[PDB]
Amino acid sequence: DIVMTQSPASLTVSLGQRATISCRASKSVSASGYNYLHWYQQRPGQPPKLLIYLAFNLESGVPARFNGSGSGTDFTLNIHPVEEEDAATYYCQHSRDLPFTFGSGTKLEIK
Amino acid sequence: YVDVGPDSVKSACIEVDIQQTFFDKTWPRPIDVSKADGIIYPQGRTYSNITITYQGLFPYQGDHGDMYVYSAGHATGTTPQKLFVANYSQDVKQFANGFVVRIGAAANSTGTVIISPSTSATIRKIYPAFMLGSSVGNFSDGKMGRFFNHTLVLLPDGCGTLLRAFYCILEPRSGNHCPAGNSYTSFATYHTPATDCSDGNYNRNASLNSFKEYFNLRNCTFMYTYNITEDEILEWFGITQTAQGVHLFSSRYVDLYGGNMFQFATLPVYDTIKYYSIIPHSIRSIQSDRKAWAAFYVYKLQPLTFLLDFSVDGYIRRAIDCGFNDLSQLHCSYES
Amino acid sequence: GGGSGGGSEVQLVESGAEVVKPGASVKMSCKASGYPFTSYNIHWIKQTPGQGLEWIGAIYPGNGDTSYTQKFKVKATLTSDKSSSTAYMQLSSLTSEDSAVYFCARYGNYPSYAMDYWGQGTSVTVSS
Ligand SMILES: *[C@@H]1O[C@H](CO)[C@@H](O[C@@H]2O[C@H](CO)[C@@H](O[C@@H]3O[C@H](CO[C@H]4O[C@H](CO)[C@@H](O)[C@H](O[C@H]5O[C@H](CO)[C@@H](O)[C@H](O)[C@@H]5O)[C@@H]4O)[C@@H](O)[C@H](O[C@H]4O[C@H](CO)[C@@H](O)[C@H](O[C@H]5O[C@H](CO)[C@@H](O)[C@H](O)[C@@H]5O)[C@@H]4O)[C@@H]3O)[C@H](O)[C@H]2NC(C)=O)[C@H](O)[C@H]1NC(C)=O
Ligand SMILES: *[C@@H]1O[C@H](CO)[C@@H](O[C@@H]2O[C@H](CO)[C@@H](O[C@@H]3O[C@H](CO)[C@@H](O)[C@H](O[C@H]4O[C@H](CO)[C@@H](O)[C@H](O)[C@@H]4O)[C@@H]3O)[C@H](O)[C@H]2NC(C)=O)[C@H](O)[C@H]1NC(C)=O
Ligand SMILES: *[C@@H]1O[C@H](CO)[C@@H](O[C@@H]2O[C@H](CO)[C@@H](O[C@@H]3O[C@H](CO)[C@@H](O)[C@H](O)[C@@H]3O)[C@H](O)[C@H]2NC(C)=O)[C@H](O)[C@H]1NC(C)=O
Ligand SMILES: *[C@@H]1O[C@H](CO)[C@@H](O[C@@H]2O[C@H](CO)[C@@H](O)[C@H](O)[C@H]2NC(C)=O)[C@H](O)[C@H]1NC(C)=O
Ligand SMILES: *[C@@H]1O[C@H](CO)[C@@H](O[C@@H]2O[C@H](CO)[C@@H](O)[C@H](O)[C@H]2NC(C)=O)[C@H](O)[C@H]1NC(C)=O
Ligand SMILES: *[C@@H]1O[C@H](CO)[C@@H](O)[C@H](O)[C@H]1NC(C)=O
Ligand SMILES: *[C@@H]1O[C@H](CO)[C@@H](O)[C@H](O)[C@H]1NC(C)=O
Ligand SMILES: *[C@@H]1O[C@H](CO)[C@@H](O)[C@H](O)[C@H]1NC(C)=O
Repeated sequence: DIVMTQSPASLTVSLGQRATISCRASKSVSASGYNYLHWYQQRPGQPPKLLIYLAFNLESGVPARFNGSGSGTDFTLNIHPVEEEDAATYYCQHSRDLPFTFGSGTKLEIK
Repeated sequence: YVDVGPDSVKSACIEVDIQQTFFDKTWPRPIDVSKADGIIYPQGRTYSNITITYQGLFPYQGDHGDMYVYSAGHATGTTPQKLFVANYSQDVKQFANGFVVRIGAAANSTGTVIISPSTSATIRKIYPAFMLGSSVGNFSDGKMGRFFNHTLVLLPDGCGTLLRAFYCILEPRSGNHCPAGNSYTSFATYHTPATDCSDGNYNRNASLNSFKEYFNLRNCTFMYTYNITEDEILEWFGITQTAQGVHLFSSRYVDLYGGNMFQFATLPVYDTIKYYSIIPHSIRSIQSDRKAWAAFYVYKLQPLTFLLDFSVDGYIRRAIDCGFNDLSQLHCSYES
Repeated sequence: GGGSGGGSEVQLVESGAEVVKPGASVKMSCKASGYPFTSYNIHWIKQTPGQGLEWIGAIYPGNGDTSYTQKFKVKATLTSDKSSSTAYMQLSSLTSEDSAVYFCARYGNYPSYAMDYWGQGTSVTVSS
């Protein structure tokens, strides 16, 4: 029963700087050569969008300034350099085994 | 890699009851080469109304083989309960040169429903399921029978109307009774005839879905199906491997009524298959509607010299295992 | 924040919003389109302001199988209809603690194994 922890809760960043969000799982989410960790971006009043799947793969239409990385229990999403359109809330979820769980979420604001 | 459909949403696996004693039965059906039992028709040539000496891969004369049998599962009234299987998953055998399989042998006769030894019923044909690979080891709690890296699975589905062959990594799941969870005894496949085999709508995915409850399928390189015509005729299945891939043989598509095996597929499997096990199946019947399912027999192939007797239409209907006894060797030497 | 334009092939369209009394039940739908309905599991997610996303459970439309997280084994009941390509979640014994936006999403199978597509959410409010 894996539990996700996200850090920080919120963070404000200047245009062109870097944002780093961390996710830690209570138990490894690694099997078969994959890391079953995904990142969703959610803007207000809209549902979540998939950004990154299986730890580091960008979904189509997602610019390369998003970099996902990590393995086992510790993962980070980096946004560099941040644009005004990146103000959202970011959530991590694992799919290693049922039941699936998400993180608390990290709210990113821009100046 | 290939898309093989949805993962299971089930949080646990159906509980599986292993009782080898209910499956320890001596129903002998040994190889009889004078009826061309288990003969793979020689590849690359054709023959007719003639007798040749040939060196190929054959089961030997009088081999009893290994017998396997699938059973209905536990039921109470009209409620299917635990599955009922033999101790096959832990019994990992050596692939060597391959094997041939006598399928549906005892059909139409009457026999036991296994799970209730006193109850008897008309025996129906059932197709065997296999797991083949290059690396075996333990499950987390010590039990043998776990296949590592890519594994070849041969899994009949659609209430015996289809054969699915796929080659993927098998990721064990973690729920209660699953191979990576608590109270693991054995993995199994199953289907439920009340919901899965109503006429006109055979569920072509019912056995796969049950497999998908014990293992997640990952990094799958192919998944083929092979339609099978529904009847109750004795048939033979064979499997071998060369540098060109794994070869599947059946009597069913060319010589349905004689049993000569012909190649019907070459699977792109290039790692050497060193091990195999039989995947236990259990049928989720209700108590009143249990059936008897014909045991199948698996015989190993070895390099042997045989006399092959080709009929006029080109089929092999009699043979001689030269190394069987002194009399058979006399027949062999008398053709040289 | 209404970032639309045109439409995509795959869509999950959840039913409208709800206001109900404590003790009631509510049954919301998720209508899928653009893909083979029975080869993709539908997952349900609860989103309330001070907990983020909470996974409820999921259903396999091919044989009606379901899974729930412990906190919801009883509150929620998941069902599907093949003919209409619809998934349903029914919530019973409603308290104020259930006021939330609820989402259905599709699990993409290979590759990704992620929630590739989400419905737009159903707002459920439980007024005392
Ligand atoms: C019951 O079990 C069977 C297993 O036998 C499961 O079968 C799965 O089912 C999936 C159905 O959803 C299917 O996934 C789709 O496959 C197509 C590709 O076409 C395939 O056609 C054959 C099946 O009839 C395959 O066998 C073909 O295989 C290839 O590889 C095999 C190796 O085995 C060879 O046999 C063969 O020679 C060939 O080399 C062939 O692959 C995909 O197009 C489809 O992809 C979709 O994914 C996303 C949709 O959610 C989407 O992002 C994709 O991009 C599309 O975007 C638009 C939609 O948004 C499209 O309109 C665009 O055109 C763009 O392509 C795309 O939509 C998807 O992966 C599996 O292929 C199939 N597998 C097999 C082996 O049959 C059933 O699911 C099970 N049923 C239940 C119920 O459980
Ligand atoms: C299915 O078939 C398999 C393989 O044929 C069969 O495997 C057997 O499992 C038993 C245990 O379930 C093994 O028993 C061991 O025997 C040795 C010899 O004495 C012992 O050293 C082992 O006992 C240790 O562990 C115990 C606690 O777990 C201690 O209490 C004990 O004192 C020992 O420290 C253990 O008893 C047996 O070796 C294998 N056999 C083979 C050939 O591998 C399996 O049991 C079958 N399953 C079913 C359900 O029929
Ligand atoms: C179980 O019983 C069934 C039913 O009687 C047996 O199937 C029958 O098998 C025979 C020969 O194996 C088939 O005869 C064939 O007829 C064809 C077509 O008309 C003919 O061209 C052939 O020369 C051949 O003799 C018959 O079709 C078949 N019956 C059915 C309904 O398919 C089956 O063999 C029995 N199985 C066992 C293990 O005893
Ligand atoms: C299963 O398939 C994927 C290939 O798509 C493998 O993932 C790759 O792993 C290597 C190193 O392990 C990385 O360098 C690649 O970037 C990965 N590619 C991805 C994730 O798309 C994975 O290793 C395979 N697993 C096994 C056991 O073979
Ligand atoms: C394999 O078997 C089934 C026949 O039972 C075939 O699938 C059916 O195809 C017909 C039309 O050809 C449809 O009316 C049925 O609804 C299909 N059944 C399904 C989809 O479950 C299938 O065509 C056969 N395939 C081959 C290659 O022989
Ligand atoms: C088969 O062979 C035998 C002897 O080898 C011969 O008498 C017979 O005519 C042959 N039949 C055919 C159809 O060639
Ligand atoms: C093999 O058995 C031992 C005995 O407990 C176990 O520690 C080990 O993990 C097993 N193998 C695997 C791959 O789990
Ligand atoms: C397959 O796994 C086994 C044991 O896990 C190992 O011996 C082997 O190195 C693996 N395959 C390859 C190609 O390395």
